[PDB]
Order: sequence, then C-alpha cells, then structure tokens
Amino acid sequence: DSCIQFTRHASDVLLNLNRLRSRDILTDVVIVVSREQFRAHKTVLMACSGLFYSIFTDQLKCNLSVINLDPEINPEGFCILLDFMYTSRLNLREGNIMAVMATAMYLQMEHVVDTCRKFIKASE
Amino acid sequence: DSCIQFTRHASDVLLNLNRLRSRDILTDVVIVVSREQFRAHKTVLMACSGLFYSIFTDQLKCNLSVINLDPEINPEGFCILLDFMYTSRLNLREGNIMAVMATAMYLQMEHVVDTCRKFIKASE
Amino acid sequence: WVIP
Amino acid sequence: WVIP
Ligand SMILES: N#Cc1c(Cl)ncnc1Nc1ccc2c(c1)CC(=O)N2
Ligand SMILES: N#Cc1c(Cl)ncnc1Nc1ccc2c(c1)CC(=O)N2
Ligand SMILES: [Cl-]
Ligand SMILES: [Cl-]
Ligand SMILES: [Cl-]
Ligand SMILES: [Cl-]
Repeated sequence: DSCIQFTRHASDVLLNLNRLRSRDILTDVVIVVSREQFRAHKTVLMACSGLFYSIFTDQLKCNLSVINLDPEINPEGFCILLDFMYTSRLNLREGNIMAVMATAMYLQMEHVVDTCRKFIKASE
Repeated sequence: DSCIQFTRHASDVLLNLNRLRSRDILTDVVIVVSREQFRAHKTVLMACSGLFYSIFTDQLKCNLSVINLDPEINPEGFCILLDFMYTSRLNLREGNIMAVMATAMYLQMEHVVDTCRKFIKASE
Repeated sequence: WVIP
Repeated sequence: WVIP
C-alpha cells in the first residue's frame, strides 16, 4: 500500500493500556499466583504470552474472570513479567533472574527466556 | 530503574491485537457508522481516541455493546482510522483526506488531524 | 510520520 | 534488547 506510519503510535497505545490497568479500567480477569492477585486485560495477556493466548482462545476458559497459575509460579516473577507486558521494560536483576526465567518459560514469552539465558551464561 | 527494554515489544503487541480483531476474538463493542458496523476492542479504541476514552470511562456507556456515531461520519473515513489504531498505518489519499480529517477531529486523534492539515496545506 |  |  501507499500508507504513512506514525512511529510512536504502538508505544503510545501501550502507555495508555498500562494507564488503564493502573486505574483498573475495563480489566476483565484476575490472575491468581498463590496468595497474590493481579488484575489485567485478557487481550494484552494474549498478545504477550503463548500460555494466555492458548487459555483465552479456549471456548470455556475465554469466559472465566479468574485464572489460577501453577503453585510453583513466583508472584514477584509474575509481577515483573506483567509489568513488562504493559511497558516493554523488564526489571531483570541477579536476585530475580531465575524466577523471571522460570515464569517466562511457563508463560511462553520466548524473547524474555532468551535474554535470561544470555544474562545467566555471561555470569558463569 | 535499571530495566532493559525490548524494542519491538509495543509493535508486536499491536500486531497481535490486530490479529485478534481480524478473527473477532474478545471484541466487546460494535461501532455503528450509518449502514456500516465495525467490531473492536474498547481498550484499543480508548488508547487511540479522546472520544472513545471519554465514552468508555462513562459509568453508563462503559457497559454498552453498541455505539452509534454521528450520522455525518463517513464509514470509509472511520474504517481508515480504525485500521490506523490497530496498525500505526494511515491510508491517506487525495480522495479520502477530507473524510479522514473530519473523522479524526470527531474521534479526537490529534496526530492524524495534524498530518491531514499538513498534507492539505501542501496541496494549496 | 514516516514512509514505512 | 537495549538500555532504555
Ligand atoms: N493475542 C495473540 C496472538 C495471536 Cl492473535 N497470534 C499469535 N500469537 C499471539 N500471541 C502470542 C502467542 C505466542 C507467543 C506470544 C504471544 C509471545 C511468545 O513468546 N509466544
Ligand atoms: N485509554 C486511554 C487514555 C488514558 Cl488512560 N489516558 C490518556 N489518554 C487516553 N487516551 C486518549 C485520550 C485522548 C487522546 C488520545 C487517546 C489520542 C488523542 O489524540 N487524544
Ligand atoms: Cl470465573
Ligand atoms: Cl517476550
Ligand atoms: Cl448496548
Ligand atoms: Cl492519533
């Protein structure tokens, strides 16, 4: 086609989706990770994670308002990845890298798993 | 903070949101523009348009599944802007610029209004 | 705005 | 990945 493109559009959309999340506006699911709960938008979760894409395209699970993650999942690891989904920013630290990598593998977030593997290999 | 950032993340999220729209997955509103209907995600509309942000933060309108636009709104102009919302790509042409600019003013999409004004000024 |  |  002969389209023009607005460079910052995708980033601006994501910033507004994060603003809606922070204000709990039109959030439609709560992700339960042991004792912790995280409100989010199903569409954002599906757009970022192979696991959520699978869950919310399922004819029964698409209608659930609560999703319980595997008890082995670390809430802080999930929180870091949820923030990454809504911002493109990953708070990767020596103290959380193992939990972040395990959570990203479970959520099927290949690019995160990749940088975790690379950061771990550099420290060995 | 000490975060790392994945450059293509925002663009990849938007590509997946457009894929969900094309497959009518978790779309939660129909925008009626005279004889035409457009299925979309409320969160994407709010993230792109001052008008939709206002509409879906309203305590009554947030729950509506159908939104009827002003009869003066051109369906093709709306279609072009809806595509832009989900892709960052604007199909701006001599034959549609007036309709696109009028629709962008109504939807409160300032950056689109700006490029339309600039393209019009260059042709006079 | 750019030519993509 | 980059340093933002
Ligand atoms: N929503 C949506 C969606 C669609 Cl529509 N098409 C294709 N993938 C989608 N999302 C999705 C699937 C697999 C993975 C990710 C996202 C990130 C990753 O590492 N794996
Ligand atoms: N969703 C959301 C949203 C939030 Cl949360 N905060 C601030 N603006 C939001 N969206 C929105 C408001 C005004 C305009 C646009 C988008 C594009 C434009 O030209 N005007
Ligand atoms: Cl439920
Ligand atoms: Cl990822
Ligand atoms: Cl309705
Ligand atoms: Cl805009």
